[PDB]
Amino acid sequence: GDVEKGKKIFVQKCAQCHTVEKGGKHKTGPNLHGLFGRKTGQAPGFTYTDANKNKGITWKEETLMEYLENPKKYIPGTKMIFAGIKKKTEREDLIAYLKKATNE
Ligand code: HEC
Repeated sequence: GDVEKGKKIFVQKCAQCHTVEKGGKHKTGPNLHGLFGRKTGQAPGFTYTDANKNKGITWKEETLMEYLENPKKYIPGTKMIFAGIKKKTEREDLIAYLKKATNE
């Protein structure tokens, strides 16, 4: 749960299409503020695939751990183009960082 290595993974691997700050803007991928604790496909103003919208699960560490590994497998037909973070640590790191930054 190194929030400090998580941030690197985020910038190196998510920042292209995503913003985590409040008031932050939708890029290719939506803004992730208020992520934790909300259903999938909830960011306002963004245009979700119907999959991402109907997944209907709640984001929190458990569902993230699972999604980051093969997003396409977690939400088949998701417009997000991203293979997944294979190693568990990275995924905990990156989850540590999002729990933090999408809530601050
Ligand atoms: C651009 C090519 C992306 C990269 C790199 C990452 N994500 Fe993304 N993300 C992208 C899109 C276009 C979408 C919506 C896709 C759809 O089918 O609707 C998403 C969605 C997410 C979500 C969904 C959450 C929700 O509100 O439903 C999450 C939690 C998410 N993305 C996180 C995430 C992380 C942590 C990434 C880095 C490893 C990452 N994404 C990469 C576009 C792109």
